[PDB]
Amino acid sequence: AFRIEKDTMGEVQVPADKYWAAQTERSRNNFKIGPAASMPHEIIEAFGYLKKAAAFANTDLGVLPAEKRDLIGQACDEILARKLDDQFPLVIWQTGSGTQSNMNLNEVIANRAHVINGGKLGEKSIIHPNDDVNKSQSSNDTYPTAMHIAAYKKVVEATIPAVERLQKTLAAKAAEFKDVVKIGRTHLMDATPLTLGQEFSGYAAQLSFGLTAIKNTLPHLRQLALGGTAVGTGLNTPKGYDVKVAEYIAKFTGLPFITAENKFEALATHDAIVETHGALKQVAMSLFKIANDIRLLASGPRSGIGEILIPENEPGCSIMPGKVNPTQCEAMTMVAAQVLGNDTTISFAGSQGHFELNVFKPVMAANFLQSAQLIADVCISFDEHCATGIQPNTPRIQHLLDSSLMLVTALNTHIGYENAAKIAKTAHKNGTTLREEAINLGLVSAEDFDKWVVPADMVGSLK
Amino acid sequence: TAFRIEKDTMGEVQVPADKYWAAQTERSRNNFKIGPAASMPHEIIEAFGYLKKAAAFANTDLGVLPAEKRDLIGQACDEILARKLDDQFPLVIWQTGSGTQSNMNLNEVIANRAHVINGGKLGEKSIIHPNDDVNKSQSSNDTYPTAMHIAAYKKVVEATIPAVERLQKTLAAKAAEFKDVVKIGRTHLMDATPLTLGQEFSGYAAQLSFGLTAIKNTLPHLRQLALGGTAVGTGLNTPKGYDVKVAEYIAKFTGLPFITAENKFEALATHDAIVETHGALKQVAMSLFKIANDIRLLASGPRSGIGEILIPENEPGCSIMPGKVNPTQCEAMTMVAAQVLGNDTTISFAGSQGHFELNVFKPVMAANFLQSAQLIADVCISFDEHCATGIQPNTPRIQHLLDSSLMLVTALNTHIGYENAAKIAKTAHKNGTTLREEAINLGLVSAEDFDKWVVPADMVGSLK
Amino acid sequence: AFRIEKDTMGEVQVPADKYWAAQTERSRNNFKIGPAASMPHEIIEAFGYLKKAAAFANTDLGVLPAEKRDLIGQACDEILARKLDDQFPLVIWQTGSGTQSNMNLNEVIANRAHVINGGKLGEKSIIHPNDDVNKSQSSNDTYPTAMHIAAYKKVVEATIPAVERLQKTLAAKAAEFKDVVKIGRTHLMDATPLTLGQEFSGYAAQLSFGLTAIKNTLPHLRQLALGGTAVGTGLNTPKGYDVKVAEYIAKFTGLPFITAENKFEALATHDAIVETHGALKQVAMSLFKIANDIRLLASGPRSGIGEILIPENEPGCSIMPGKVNPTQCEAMTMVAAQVLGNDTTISFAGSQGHFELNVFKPVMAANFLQSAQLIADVCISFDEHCATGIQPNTPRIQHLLDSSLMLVTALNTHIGYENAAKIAKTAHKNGTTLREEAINLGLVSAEDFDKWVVPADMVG
Amino acid sequence: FRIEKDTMGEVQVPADKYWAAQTERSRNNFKIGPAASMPHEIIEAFGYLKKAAAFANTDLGVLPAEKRDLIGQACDEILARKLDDQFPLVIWQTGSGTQSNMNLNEVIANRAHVINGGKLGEKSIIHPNDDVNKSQSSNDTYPTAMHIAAYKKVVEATIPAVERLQKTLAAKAAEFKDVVKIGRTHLMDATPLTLGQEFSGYAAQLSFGLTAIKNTLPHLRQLALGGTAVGTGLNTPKGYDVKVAEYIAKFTGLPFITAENKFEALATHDAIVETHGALKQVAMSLFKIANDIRLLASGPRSGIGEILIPENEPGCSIMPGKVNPTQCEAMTMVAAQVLGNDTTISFAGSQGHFELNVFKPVMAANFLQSAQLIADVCISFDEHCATGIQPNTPRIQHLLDSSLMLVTALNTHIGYENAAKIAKTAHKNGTTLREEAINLGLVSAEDFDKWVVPADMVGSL
Ligand SMILES: O=C(O)/C=C/C(=O)O
Ligand SMILES: O=C(O)/C=C/C(=O)O
Ligand SMILES: O=C(O)/C=C/C(=O)O
Ligand SMILES: O=C(O)/C=C/C(=O)O
Repeated sequence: AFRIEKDTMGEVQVPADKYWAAQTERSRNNFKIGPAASMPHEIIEAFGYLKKAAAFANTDLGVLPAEKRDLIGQACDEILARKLDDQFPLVIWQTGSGTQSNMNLNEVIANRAHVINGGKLGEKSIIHPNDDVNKSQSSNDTYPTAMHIAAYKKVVEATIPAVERLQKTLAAKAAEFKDVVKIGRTHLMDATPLTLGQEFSGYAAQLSFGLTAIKNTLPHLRQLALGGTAVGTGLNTPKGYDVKVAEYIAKFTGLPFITAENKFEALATHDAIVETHGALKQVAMSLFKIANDIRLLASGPRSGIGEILIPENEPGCSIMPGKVNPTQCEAMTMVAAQVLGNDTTISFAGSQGHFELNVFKPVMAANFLQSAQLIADVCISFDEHCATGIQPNTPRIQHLLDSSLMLVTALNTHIGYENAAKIAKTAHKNGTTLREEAINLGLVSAEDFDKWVVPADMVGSLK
Repeated sequence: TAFRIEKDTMGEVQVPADKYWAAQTERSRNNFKIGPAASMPHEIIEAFGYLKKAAAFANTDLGVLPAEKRDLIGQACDEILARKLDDQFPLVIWQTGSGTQSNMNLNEVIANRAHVINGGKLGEKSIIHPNDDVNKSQSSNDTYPTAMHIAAYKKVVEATIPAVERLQKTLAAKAAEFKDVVKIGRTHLMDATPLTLGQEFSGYAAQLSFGLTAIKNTLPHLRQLALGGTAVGTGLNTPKGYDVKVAEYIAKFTGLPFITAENKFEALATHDAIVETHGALKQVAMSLFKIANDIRLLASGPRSGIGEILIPENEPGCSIMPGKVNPTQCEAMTMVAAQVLGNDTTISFAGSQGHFELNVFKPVMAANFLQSAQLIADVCISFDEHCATGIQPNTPRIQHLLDSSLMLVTALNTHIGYENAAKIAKTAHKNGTTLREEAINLGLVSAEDFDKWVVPADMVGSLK
Repeated sequence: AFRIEKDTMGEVQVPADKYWAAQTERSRNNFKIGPAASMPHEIIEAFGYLKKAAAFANTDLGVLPAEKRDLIGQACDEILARKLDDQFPLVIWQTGSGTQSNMNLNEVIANRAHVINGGKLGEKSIIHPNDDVNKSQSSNDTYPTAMHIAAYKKVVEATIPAVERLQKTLAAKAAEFKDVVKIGRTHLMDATPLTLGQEFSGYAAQLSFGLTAIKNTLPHLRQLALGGTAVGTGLNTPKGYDVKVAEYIAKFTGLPFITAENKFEALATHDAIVETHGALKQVAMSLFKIANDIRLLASGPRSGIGEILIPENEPGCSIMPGKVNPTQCEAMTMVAAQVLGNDTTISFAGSQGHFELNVFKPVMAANFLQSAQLIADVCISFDEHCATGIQPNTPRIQHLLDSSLMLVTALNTHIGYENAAKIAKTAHKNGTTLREEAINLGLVSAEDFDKWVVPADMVG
Repeated sequence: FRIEKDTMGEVQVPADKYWAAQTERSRNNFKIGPAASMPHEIIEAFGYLKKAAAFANTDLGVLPAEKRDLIGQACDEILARKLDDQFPLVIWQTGSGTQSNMNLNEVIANRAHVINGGKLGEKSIIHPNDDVNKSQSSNDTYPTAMHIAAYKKVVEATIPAVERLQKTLAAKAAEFKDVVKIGRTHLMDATPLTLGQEFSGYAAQLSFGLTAIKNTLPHLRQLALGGTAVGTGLNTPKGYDVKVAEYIAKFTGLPFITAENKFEALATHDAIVETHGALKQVAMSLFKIANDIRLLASGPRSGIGEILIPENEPGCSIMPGKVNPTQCEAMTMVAAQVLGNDTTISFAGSQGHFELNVFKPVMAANFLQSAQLIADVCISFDEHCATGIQPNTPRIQHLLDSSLMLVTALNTHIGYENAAKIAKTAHKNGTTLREEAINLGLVSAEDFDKWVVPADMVGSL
């Protein structure tokens, strides 16, 4: 069942029930690319905030009647309350400006305003999509505004807290394991001792510098395009609109948005998405390493390293009965893989602006949100279902520590490099302990080796 | 909201009473809340349906599974292939790197659904055991990569290759249709020498021809199925010849020419075949990005750009600039190509990351591969129907830009030398005059020789 | 032609005239990968700084005799003054830790120290390559200290000043072209007016945001691993070594280096290299865009955009006589493409640390240093040879501005979107003017059109 | 300095150099990266194609035999490396590589003049544009240099280096076919396979990667030469395109042909994207294999240590006597480079405009570096690690008998849930599989000893 709606290109059959109009319907038919309604919901939600702020600012500045403001603001409250999700059917792989998603907000708000006000769907709306819902605005400033609201909100409300959660667990464990002495590995080969705390303190540190990197990118992402309209000059905006509309969005979201300092930079680039995604990708590579270590540390339990015990959450294996796997770690390394390709896509798209407009906005949008959501979700899962339950395998730690021929490094400042090297290669060649060959080569007394080669004394400076 | 108690080897689990999945699926659903729910691509669940039926038929032919049990497994698999059990697969991509949780989802749903088919009550342990019967002779470690290769191969020969062929042939037809339209070439974006619009479009059609061969070259590796490798590649716990027998049944049920992998260790420890065929997809993506980007430069304007071609005007371009029309079909294609490039970074990185007997990045690789295959398919169809089939020359515009170009003076090279031909062009440039005036004014060429040697239509081929 | 040197593995035939020893020679023969001596000179230089620092630190802490500090320092002063460049033949593609280059420094300092003291090359050195030159150090903490010193020095002495010089030319051009009204383009299609000034003001702002993104990463990049030794613990360092040695690096380099907060993160990762390189790659994607716009605006001169004129530095074409190309633009887009792939390499390698050490140190070092370098060089080349010489093509600009149908956008707040659309659509189909069709459709008086459709008035 | 002149005016050129005005402008105007970074491999390919051009130009009646011989001699001098200091131009030049095309054109013509008994500082008897560049553009020559140089390096260095490693890994799959070890999945103890079988996997990887590379050669052997300015072959004699490709096959000993479509051949580097894709597939495979061999080799006493590898140098300046899998690191580092090289190449591949892709030098440099590094580290790794790999036999047997997942052998006897009871109880009690199978009475001692045999677990029932 259809009704005819009209745009400046003529007549379009629109599903009779649906609040969208001609432009939303053409796009839904002209971009049959991947799954329906793939435009992020976070982008639509952002549009809810800024269309409502546009309306509010336009009335304060004398270009929209209060009557129309309130109908727009109520239809935006419905979008925000998730009452109209079945009214946003457009894909990511549309016009690169996101014009069709902007007109989807505009047509849905106008037709929904009309029915709120007592009219029939398919009657000329009391609210015009272009002249009223879109007054003072372009797809070219509204879509980048939706991008930064969705991006800033997800990064500060989901991603930073989730990464902070895992950072504090990792720092907690580092503290909890400060007196567990273990064997280091460089190049995967037996090395000198460090505490399990020291190992985890490295991991805690990785996310601390990553959190700082992400925070450093927020001043740029807080800047909103809204007011630059078609090309950044703010043609067709009342004076004060850029500052005023950013105060509404700031009031409505609770987040410290400001108007962009250079609206030509804010339309022709998404350098801010590149900037913040770069830092997300810094954290994804640190996360990869941490997850990879932890499965290596848990490997076995009998014929691997097996120096830690991780929580056992599920049957690991359909054929190998009673096998248990570090499945939280695999989740986290696969998210990290995804984030790095997301960064290729964003970097590539960011370089591809032409003149006044970057037209890679949706794909930049979709990839940034997916990275920020997946980092958030996997740090919560990995913290809950792995990191918090990590315990030492004490006897395994103690065996692999004691077997290291490279405890011989404690001897370096006492007998010199070459004499230390003779002891280790003699023990290796002969199949004996350091302590035997140190004594039998006449290079160290039994009491000096017992005093010097003490792993608990090899996890700090001399004294 | 109602519950029953299922058990696995780790303990009891509350499972939604109405659902056909069991304890392990319910564990995964609650333990891997990462991204949207049910993100594991339907093409993989579709592929598992094919391979699980084949497994049961193979196991029955080699006398290790009773026929009655093969029948019940086949009917539940058939209901998965007919899309009647889509609500019974809620597990995400970002699960165990092996896909063990999705393999158990299939096993559990086939077991319980089979139980109910036969007259049993959901909640009861099934006449068909999830591990000992549905999973007989199999591992997550050979089934998941078998599902990846079935889904990958099917999507490439049924969607992707057909779509790219469709667009290639349109660009070939437009090459033939525009063979006599002479236009100006551009190199480094500056005015150059003549070629036909048809020659320009022949570039585009040839790029997709070399694309189609590059992808087809990758199918030999992709048709190969890990099924029978089991846990580590050795085929532990398989009947003699199960590996070949199950590949025959997967080939028989899909209609596609699948074969058992030459080396099950390569088939479990790597997804080199997925890296291989994605690489070809990314080559096609890079070509398509270029063709699309050419078409928007060629149509740009309509007045203050190049504007040498007219494209179909599909929709209002702009909410604030009234009557603007944009190259939206070109923008969708360039945006997909950018996606396919990240996909390739992701797949190549995961592909390097296998350990000993198993690569545990299988879902991320599968998910990225299928998105690439599917988007390339859809955007090529969208672009063929809504842009390429409708492209026509702006003939007045083309002639103006062709007749303007100072580098028609290149045609003088063989007659008067580079150095004299350059004087003509620097003079005609300084003076705002034509090449012919300054070639005659400077006395470097007669009227008769200029007219003889400087024919745009002759400059589209070898010396005549 | 060869003399005998030994390591803990046995005897090696070393070229008799060279200052290196058994380990360098082994490395030279066993890693025949890429062009000879690929380890970047900046890593060697950084090493020159930190080996001197270590020696000076070791003496103030009473574990190295002053006579041996003096010898080691003189050898290091010779490295720093590029006297010893033919004593370093090892490749990037060696051990993942850079152990072999560490020992290259150790052996050449030790041997050079011997000869400075009055001995002869081939005699046992008065200075030990492990016990003295490498006292209190690992390859594990030295080679990251080398990377950070080289990477910091390059970014603050080369990359940032190059990028700052281009930013300022771009900003001068924004003020220079402040009243030059041109047509906007969105989707490559004719749009509404902005000044050439404003357009360049977007460029200047891009590089202002990039400079901020790079500097934000400098606090992490100035942290030095030196003192972590083998695994991060500072095994076999005197107390306060980590902090005394960073101060000497800082004093000798004149750069704000500090001992790392966490030595296990300093050894097990190169997250500082990933952070900073991410910022270099942001700037790189900004420069691509800017360079691609300038070529698009200069395109033609008769069959393109033609809105700017760029310096003409050279014949552009061996067959098309008199043709001239925007060749600086091309160099800058090619660098940008390099830096994106350098970023894939650094990110990927950055993820592949095991336990207490990332053993990708040189591949991360060489990609990093190339990006900092190529971005500094191309920013200087593009500034000198293109950006400072850009001029408007004013006749062409004006032609292209007054042709634009989307000047009609100016009618929106007066006659609405649908009426403005009917004027632009009608003008486009009939090949007539906006003004003509405004009047033919009865929608705007000729007076109102000429008051309302003013390009100079559409620019904010 | 001497004065040389181009169509733009006078240039002071180093008085002794065979290069001229345009080479000298490039040298001064693109001070980007280290000096003379244009790969020598491109210069060599230029020497082959400039000579083949002269040769074809003479047969087709449009260049005098005298001028052919002077260009051929200069070209043979470039080919044999007598003129490497006559090529001072960087990668980071004009994206067409015109300036390097004009470097070849200026050096051939000045060097031809001195052979013919002229002096540097006279116009050459041989015009760099009209004679050495006759029937040519940078637009077709540079992509011809690229393909010749790419194809040559791949078939003469990369493929043989990869096939040599492939051969060793195959020979090790035989050497070790009867050495039973424990497999790991998820880094966790699994079921047996032979160390032969595991190396069979590594051999299979490089076979597939080499096939993938060889599949891309039919594209890469196609030469742009004859397209000239925009792909039309403006100013080429009829047949020039086929005849010059014949001359190039003959000089090189490789089967080059003229490209089927000169527009594809100028406006794209799709053949580089194609072939480098397959280099990249091989590098990710090599990454996995190098990574496996350091994990298997790890220890000696506190890691896996299931293989011994050749000990080629002291591992560590502070950890005395330590020995590292240094060959594995070089290979994994090379692999990291090839991945990022593939990003650069793919980016540049997308960025052609109208009739010409002007990303040519950066595509070329990145391709040739991947092909050279894959070749160098594959020979180094085969010679200094792969050939000398041996099983650590006592260690293999300890780690094999330790795995609780030998219990898998009991699936088809007692079924999934009973097998898991034994492994879980064993894991819980810190006891042995045998102990607990027997202890719970799910298997007799006699049946267990017959049923749980690692050597019987590396094949089908
Ligand atoms: O939709 C807009 O507001 C703008 C579109 C464009 O610049 O084409
Ligand atoms: O689910 C499986 O069959 C295998 C899992 C594993 O190797 O751990
Ligand atoms: O060269 C070093 O000091 C350390 C090397 C290693 O960990 O093996
Ligand atoms: O150098 C050439 O032959 C071509 C250059 C160009 O097309 O501009």
